[PDB]
Amino acid sequence: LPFLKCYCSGHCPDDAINNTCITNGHCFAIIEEDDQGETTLASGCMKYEGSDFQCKDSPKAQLRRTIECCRTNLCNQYLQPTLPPVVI
Amino acid sequence: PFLKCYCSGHCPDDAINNTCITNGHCFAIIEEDDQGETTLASGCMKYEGSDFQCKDSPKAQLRRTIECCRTNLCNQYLQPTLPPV
Amino acid sequence: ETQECLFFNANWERDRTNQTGVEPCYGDKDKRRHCFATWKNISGSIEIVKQGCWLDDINCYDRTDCIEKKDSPEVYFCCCEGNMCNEKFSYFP
Amino acid sequence: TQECLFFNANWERDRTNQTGVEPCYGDKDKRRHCFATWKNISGSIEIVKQGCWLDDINCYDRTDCIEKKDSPEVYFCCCEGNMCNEKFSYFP
Amino acid sequence: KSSCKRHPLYVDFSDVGWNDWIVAPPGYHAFYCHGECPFPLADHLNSTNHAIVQTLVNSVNSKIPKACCVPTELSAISMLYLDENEKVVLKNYQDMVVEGCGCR
Amino acid sequence: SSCKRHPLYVDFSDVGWNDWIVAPPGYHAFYCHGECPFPLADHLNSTNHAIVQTLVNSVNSKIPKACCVPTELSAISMLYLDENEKVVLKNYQDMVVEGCGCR
Ligand SMILES: CC(=O)N[C@@H]1[C@@H](O)[C@H](O)[C@@H](CO)O[C@@H]1O
Ligand SMILES: CC(=O)N[C@@H]1[C@@H](O)[C@H](O)[C@@H](CO)O[C@@H]1O
Ligand SMILES: CC(=O)N[C@@H]1[C@@H](O)[C@H](O)[C@@H](CO)O[C@@H]1O
Ligand SMILES: CC(=O)N[C@@H]1[C@@H](O)[C@H](O)[C@@H](CO)O[C@H]1O
Repeated sequence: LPFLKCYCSGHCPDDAINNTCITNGHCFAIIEEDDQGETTLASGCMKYEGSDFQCKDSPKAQLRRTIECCRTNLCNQYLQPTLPPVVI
Repeated sequence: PFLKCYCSGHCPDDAINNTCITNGHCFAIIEEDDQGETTLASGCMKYEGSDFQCKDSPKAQLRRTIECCRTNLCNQYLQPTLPPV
Repeated sequence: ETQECLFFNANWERDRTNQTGVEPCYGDKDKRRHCFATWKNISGSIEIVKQGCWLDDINCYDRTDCIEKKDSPEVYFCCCEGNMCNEKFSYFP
Repeated sequence: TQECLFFNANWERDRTNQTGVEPCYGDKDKRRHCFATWKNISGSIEIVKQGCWLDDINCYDRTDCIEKKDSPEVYFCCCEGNMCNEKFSYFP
Repeated sequence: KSSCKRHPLYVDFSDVGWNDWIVAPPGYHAFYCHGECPFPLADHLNSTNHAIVQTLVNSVNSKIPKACCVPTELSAISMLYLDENEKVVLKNYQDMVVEGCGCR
Repeated sequence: SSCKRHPLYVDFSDVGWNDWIVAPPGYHAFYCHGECPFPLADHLNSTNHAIVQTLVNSVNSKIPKACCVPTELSAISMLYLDENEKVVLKNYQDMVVEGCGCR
């Protein structure tokens, strides 16, 4: 749907202004733990097409990560995702 | 200074990535010079005196339209329209 | 700026096209437009091979005249910017 | 540079102290310096003033107080770091 | 971050050995696309649903490879060259220059 | 060009003050110069008066534009020789342009 503006960090297109991007889909924030246990945060824009899958994510992904999506102007900033429990 | 704005043409000489910070308003301005050559510019406006600047004078000799807003980056895709020719 | 070019096709009979005239140049999106000339030169005798429009090309940026600057080529070429700029062409090695 | 050696040859006229320690204050993160100023009469050193000196590009990243200008009527050096003006030298 | 993007490539016709064949241009900026396609696939990567699923499957099972960084928008150039009979041919070649890169 | 800070190193030899100032040999003073346009942006730290004057100039240019001047300055240490050839230490306030604005 919208003309949606999102913050981007780590996923910025090369023509981003003010670390923002525009989309017809969603803003996202993601916390992820790499294969060394270092945790990083990233954010950006996601196309509407395929967003059901990406916002859901797989609970069986090998690395710990949580993605959260929203559809309000720069709503990206208020997203504070938390890593899921370690699989024992 | 709690407000972040896009700036073009009105950047502080120390602007980081066309961004400025202020306690007042973001603005965009379209202005037509003498020959009809119109330009667009934007930036940050201090709260003090903003009543006057956001208002502008309709008796200005050059035609222009300034628009102000008070949310982060509300500035980036503001393109006001010149006063009725 | 470049909206039309001089057109020439020496192979017109085989190609079943036109031989000489004007060619309008169409661009992309906000890509530049250019004209070119290409010719042979047998000891001062100029034989035009092709003239027409040329797509956005960094080698043709801000060249208002059509000049071949390479040393004694076997097929001479120039491209330029500007309406009908391929109408006249020169050689300066 | 939190402190410097202080000297004022003019103390008796100025109604100040002659000699001691001077704490150096500076602005919003600007550098602080010490300085020495003296006269050399054929080899007999006569100190005129020592003290704190405000952020000055000519004193940046100097640990020693050396007068490098050729035989001046009044010698001067400035430096960076605590009490750096305690000892001063001359290399034209 | 070493993510899928456009990279510089100037195609110099001398370096390919096409100097005698191509009269113009002397070479051209082709560019190329390279880099990892991470999760999630961001808007400017213009991914298909399939690339999105494959990216998700790869994160569960590393034996399934990641999606690939390729050109998703390209532009044309003019070329002048000599044919078999030593005759000058003019062509506008489509899809010669990478304008945009994405995950497919 | 809009109101801003420009370079200016004051060399005491150049102005003929080498005989009088023992230190520093000179200093970056800077200066302010350039147009004060409508509107006056945040970093120009304008008064209400300069804003009103800018708008009046817009309506009739017989009224001059506001002017580009230092709005923040800093101090320097100087050592100099007085009328009796005695050395004097002074911190001079307001010597160096730190910021420019419209007034
Ligand atoms: C392709 C071709 O034969 N060219 C013709 C040209 O001769 C003429 O000027 C016009 C209509 O006849 O436009 C066509 O494109
Ligand atoms: C290519 C062209 O347009 N003409 C050139 C001309 O400049 C030159 O005087 C002559 C001798 O080099 O050769 C060609 O005839
Ligand atoms: C200024 C100072 O510290 N001492 C110097 C000393 O190095 C030099 O050899 C001599 C020359 O006359 O006397 C000077 O005063
Ligand atoms: C004139 C003057 O400032 N004298 C001061 C004095 O006030 C201070 O109590 C003492 C300790 O430092 O000696 C001097 O430094």
